Order: sequence, then C-alpha cells, then structure tokens
Amino acid sequence: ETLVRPKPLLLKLLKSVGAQKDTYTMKEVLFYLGQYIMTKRLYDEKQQHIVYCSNDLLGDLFGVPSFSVKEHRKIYTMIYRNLVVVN
Ligand SMILES: [Cl-]
Ligand SMILES: [Cl-]
Ligand SMILES: [Cl-]
Ligand SMILES: [Cl-]
Ligand SMILES: [Cl-]
Ligand SMILES: [Cl-]
Ligand SMILES: [Cl-]
Repeated sequence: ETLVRPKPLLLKLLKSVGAQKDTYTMKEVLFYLGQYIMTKRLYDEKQQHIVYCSNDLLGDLFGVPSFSVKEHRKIYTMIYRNLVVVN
C-alpha cells in the first residue's frame, strides 16, 4: 500500500464524492477519482476510455483538457502532483 495525503484541491474533490479521511491509500484515491468522473459524467459516452475535463476542477488538477484512461503512467504523474506520500 501507498499512503498519501491529498493536497487541498484534490481533497475537496474527494470529499465531494463522499471521502471522509485526511490520508488515503492510492487505491482509495483512484476509487474516488473514478466515482467523481462517473457522477459528473466527464467520460465520453461514445468512447469511455476518453475523459473530458477542460471545464472542470479535474482539468485544473491534472493540467490537461482531456486524457485517455490508457495513459496509465501519465495519469499517475498527474495524480501524484496533487498529493504527498507519507509512511
Ligand atoms: Cl495503495
Ligand atoms: Cl491544491
Ligand atoms: Cl467540487
Ligand atoms: Cl474515505
Ligand atoms: Cl476503482
Ligand atoms: Cl502508460
Ligand atoms: Cl511525494
């Protein structure tokens, strides 16, 4: 497990979909990010590997207008900018 403390804006995003903690496992961060994308319908209905976020907090956090879920390394990099790893 990787324990992480989200920075304030990522924390706000996580709490908007029901998160309760100040530190998380990475698995939990990915869970809540997926739930956020689903509930706000940011994914492309006609190609559900694509996420559009140019008009959303997520686009500010990741620094991109859109991304493909297949870009695993890049998405991890975007998430890790928004947290600090703790032990
Ligand atoms: Cl983890
Ligand atoms: Cl922040
Ligand atoms: Cl929000
Ligand atoms: Cl939680
Ligand atoms: Cl998940
Ligand atoms: Cl990759
Ligand atoms: Cl770190």
